[PDB]
Amino acid sequence: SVYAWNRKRISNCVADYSVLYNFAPFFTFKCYGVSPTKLNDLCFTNVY
Amino acid sequence: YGFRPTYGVGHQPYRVVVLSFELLHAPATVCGPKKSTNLVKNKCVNFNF
Amino acid sequence: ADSFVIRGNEVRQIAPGQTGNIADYNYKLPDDFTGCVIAWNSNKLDSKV
Ligand SMILES: *[C@@H]1O[C@H](CO)[C@@H](O)[C@H](O)[C@H]1NC(C)=O
Repeated sequence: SVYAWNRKRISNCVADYSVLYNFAPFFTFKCYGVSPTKLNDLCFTNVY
Repeated sequence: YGFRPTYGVGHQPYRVVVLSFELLHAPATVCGPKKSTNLVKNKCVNFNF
Repeated sequence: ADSFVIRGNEVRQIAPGQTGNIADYNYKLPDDFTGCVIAWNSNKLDSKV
């Protein structure tokens, strides 16, 4: 629900952001920050 | 790819045509609509070459 | 004019900055580029059985 969201922790794993377009297509991706194609370039301490 | 005309919306195809223009270079071939005007040679104008 | 078919997820990824499965392995648009692209829906006319 929009008032009680789940804050899932993603850590200690290799994240391949290329294979994302199959799970749920027709997105926006609205990247306020790191570029759409630049996730698979740098490390992230915590992803939520 | 390939599917029946109803599918999971995101795979629905798109027809993309580009138009890569280019300038400078040779004398022009594409010009668009013409409103060409005769020439003067000794006075100031608002030219369009 | 270059025309092709590409489904629904790289219409805004055809920009010069964005890269991936299409810009590296298909129609690649250079880093600097003047021109405009045109795309329309193909929900039933280019979907077939
Ligand atoms: C979601 O899980 C179901 C099985 O419960 C599977 O058939 C489907 O392909 C999955 N969708 C994905 C991975 O996008």
